[PDB]
Amino acid sequence: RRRNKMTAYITELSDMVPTCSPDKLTILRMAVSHMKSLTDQELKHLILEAADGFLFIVSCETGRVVYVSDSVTPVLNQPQSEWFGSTLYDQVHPDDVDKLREQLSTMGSRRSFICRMRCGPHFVVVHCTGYIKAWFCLVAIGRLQNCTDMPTEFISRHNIEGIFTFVDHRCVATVGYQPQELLGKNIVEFCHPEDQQLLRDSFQQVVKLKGQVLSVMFRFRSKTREWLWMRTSSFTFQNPYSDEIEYIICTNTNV
Amino acid sequence: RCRRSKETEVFYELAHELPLPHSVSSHLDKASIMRLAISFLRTHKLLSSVCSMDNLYLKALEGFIAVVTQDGDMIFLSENISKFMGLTQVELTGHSIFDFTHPCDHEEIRENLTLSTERDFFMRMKCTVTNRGRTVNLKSATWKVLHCTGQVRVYNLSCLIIMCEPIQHPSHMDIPLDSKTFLSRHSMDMKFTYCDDRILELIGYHPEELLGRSAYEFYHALDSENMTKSHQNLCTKGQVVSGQYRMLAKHGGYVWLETQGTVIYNPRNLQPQCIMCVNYVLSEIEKNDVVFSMDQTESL
Ligand SMILES: O=S1(=O)N=C(Nc2ccccc2N2CCCC2)c2c(F)cccc21
Repeated sequence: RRRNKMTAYITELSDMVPTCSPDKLTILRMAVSHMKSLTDQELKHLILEAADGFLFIVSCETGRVVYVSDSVTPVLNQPQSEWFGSTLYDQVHPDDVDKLREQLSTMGSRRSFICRMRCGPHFVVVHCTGYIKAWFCLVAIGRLQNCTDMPTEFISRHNIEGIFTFVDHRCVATVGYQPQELLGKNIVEFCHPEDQQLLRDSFQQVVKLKGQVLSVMFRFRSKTREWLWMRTSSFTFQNPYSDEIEYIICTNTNV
Repeated sequence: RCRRSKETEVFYELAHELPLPHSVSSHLDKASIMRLAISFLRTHKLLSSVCSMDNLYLKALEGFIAVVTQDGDMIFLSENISKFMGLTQVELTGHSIFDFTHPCDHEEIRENLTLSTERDFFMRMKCTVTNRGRTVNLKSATWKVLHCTGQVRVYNLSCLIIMCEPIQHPSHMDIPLDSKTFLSRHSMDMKFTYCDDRILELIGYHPEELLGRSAYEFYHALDSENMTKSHQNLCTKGQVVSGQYRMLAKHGGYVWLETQGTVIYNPRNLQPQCIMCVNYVLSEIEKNDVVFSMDQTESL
């Protein structure tokens, strides 16, 4: 087994080094000569490729940066001059300055924190790892890694009865109700009586058919007291550990 | 006969010409030297395809960089990998990722090595270092969960260039924590059993009232796809880092959270005891005029 893999390794090294691409022992001295014809600067490119991050060394006290890698421009669309010559407190979300003070406070101790940085007002979430190196400075790489409510539909969560236990803001545009008006009440209360039974049937089925998505339509009573036709597609959500029925997840869509 | 002494000296020269410390390179195996040279210059090929102060980038990293091939060959691992995984760079470079990862994740790894180009997953890799720094042997290795984030590349044929970060155990933490971070304890179904006092000044919840409540009722539903997966991963790997989600605040609105869940075990019966979550509050209360759940409406 050893001989075959050794020969395959020599062949790989020959197929890899193209300047004798066929003797044997000379391949090794050739490989050393082709290796001496060449690993430091490319680690930054590897970090930028995998993690989409940039290095920066920042003064621990004043927050003024003392160095910033060029990769700040790929990451945050920000010129190197915009970062060099300023403090991190200016390059971060205002509500994020306090945390920064706790992270920049003071020692080769590590540092790991998340913060919203300004990019080229638009803020982006940046995960910063690094360590404290006296120069006191913090040398750290920071990397980059739905919000629909803040409108044809809105999603809601219900208990088994139908009581709104959660509603996203889109309701205020679809049915016209404030979330407080729907929460705490059963969905059948907002149904035209001629449809109520049908609705209830679905709520008995989505529980009886656990994990399957059913869809029923009914005339929702809107804030303007209109009978707005609506297609609710709902399913039962289950706790991945104990399979515990957690709530019925409905998606009420104006139709 | 003398060719052997010439062969040993050229192997020694090859080991020394690899960018490595002179000690570990000088004292190495011949097949290992072959592996390392092949992997180094194949990684150089990939790096020329990509590009077309080392201690700073390496130590300012809560993880190690690994480029694996489409076949699963780990053609390069950053030098600091040992610091996190115990296994040194020399011990793993050139070998298959499948030979040092949990088999139950292999398919997932297999699914991520193929072929959008962004990849973000969790994998259980072999580790021989402990929380004391004492490195042990492969016969007694433990599974360490690594969050791998990176990109797949068609270098001329594929390469998963990922950054793999461990998820720190809540009991052993050498990194400081800010006032915007709080702890929580959960049963294995993610129901609250304990949470910090900081949640009061951060999210408004009294730490006692959250007890026994399912955490599935306290996050904005628009993040469920993440949460579920996280929980599932937390149940299949013992560790996970959530994405950035919204936890509904006390009196309306939500706060942005990223939490690292780790399943812990009672050491006397070795059964899953509970899940410890280190929750990083990423913002103030947003949309505090918009209540979403009954827990906010009942709270006036
Ligand atoms: O907003 S929460 O009530 N939902 C949480 N977690 C949660 C809920 C449902 C499914 C998965 C999770 N996970 C997030 C990553 C680990 C598991 C949670 C928390 F882990 C800590 C504090 C507050 C909250």
